[PDB]
Amino acid sequence: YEHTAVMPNKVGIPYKALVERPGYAPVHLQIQLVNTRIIPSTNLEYITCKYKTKVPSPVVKCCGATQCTSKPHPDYQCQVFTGVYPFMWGGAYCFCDTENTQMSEAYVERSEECSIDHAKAYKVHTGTVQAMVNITYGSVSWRSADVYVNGETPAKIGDAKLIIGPLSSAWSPFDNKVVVYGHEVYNYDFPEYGTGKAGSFGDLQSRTSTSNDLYANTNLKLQRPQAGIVHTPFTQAPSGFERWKRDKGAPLNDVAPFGCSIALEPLRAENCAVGSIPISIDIPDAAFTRISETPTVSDLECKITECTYASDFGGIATVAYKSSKAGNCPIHSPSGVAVIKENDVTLAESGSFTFHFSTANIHPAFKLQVCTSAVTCKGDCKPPKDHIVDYPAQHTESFT
Amino acid sequence: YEHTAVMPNKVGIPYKALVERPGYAPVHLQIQLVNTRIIPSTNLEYITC
Repeated sequence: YEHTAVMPNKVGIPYKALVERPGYAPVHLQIQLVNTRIIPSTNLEYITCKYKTKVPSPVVKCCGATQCTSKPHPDYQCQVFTGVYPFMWGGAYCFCDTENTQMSEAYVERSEECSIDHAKAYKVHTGTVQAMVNITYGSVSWRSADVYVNGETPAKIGDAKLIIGPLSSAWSPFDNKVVVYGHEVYNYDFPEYGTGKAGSFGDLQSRTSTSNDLYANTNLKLQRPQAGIVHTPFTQAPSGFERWKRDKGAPLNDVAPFGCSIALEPLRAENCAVGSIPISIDIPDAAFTRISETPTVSDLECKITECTYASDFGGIATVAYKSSKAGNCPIHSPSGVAVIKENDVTLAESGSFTFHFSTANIHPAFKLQVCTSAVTCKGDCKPPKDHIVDYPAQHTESFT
Repeated sequence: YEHTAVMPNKVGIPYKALVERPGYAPVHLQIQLVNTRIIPSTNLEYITC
């Protein structure tokens, strides 16, 4: 009875399949893939952020030169300068007039915002998708368990053992190269660590926040201070993190395909509705009811009464139930034409009980399996009027 | 279900149409045009006496 089932990847709607175990009473499913969070394999390549030209205070030798050296600070720009007369609080102070030397030095450093407000590149591989699958199973009526997709993983949470996927729809909405910012995720071809052109994205490129080493192509060019005054002309491109916040591109949670949402959290891409998942469950046999205890319902009749050719469960149909015992009777349309809101219907001794459903074909000729009794609920449906609210329960469009 | 209906202009009698909304139970109308007062556009030109 290990109920294999191909199953559409779509998040917010149950998939009430039916266990046709030969010998005992069938049992309905209710498989709602409440989430499709993905979490691909990734690598933190480098944080970037806007620089801060945290200038070390220049040297001023008063009569003669002060040769600079290339200190190992990131992008340590330093250039000796002569021909000053530095006004500092008493007019000038160095008594020479051309031998007055000024050595300006400036290096690039991570902002304090780099720790917290920072873009973040990644080389993104495929990884392994997940889900908090609820099944309000059978008469168990509950399990809300986190699972995987790889087609040999069980998750014995509740009582049922369930194996999912691998899904066929391998579209990772993440590209190979991704930039990430706070919550807005950008599938951007970041240039690389160690290379980013100044002004362009990644002018600062630190491996992480702690990493004292980095790559700072900022085109930081010191110029001589003017007219014998102490200061430090640092001529520099404002960061490619400054832009990339107001001349950027749009976020993947606003431009992705096939229906995904995003988080700066394990780097999941939630709820990506695409393709199918070959899902298979091993039910606990204890949860089964033996066949000789559920009422046999045959010699019945089914008919629509007001079929709504729609998404919400507007389709209805009375069923002239013709039972033997009285009790519950799980139901399902093995044809995917009709999706039913009721998993189970209570029965007195051969009464009648309408259920709700939804279809996509004008003439819904769908079988209905009322606990081992098939029936065609043939009829005709009506279009609605009022179509602006969230996503459907029908999801069965085909040739009609 | 915005129930369009051509409807005879006649005052003192209801017009009990029926709402055939696909999906829910229909509902009857009872439209009685109790009055057809007109009030055209006019102009006081002159009193006489």
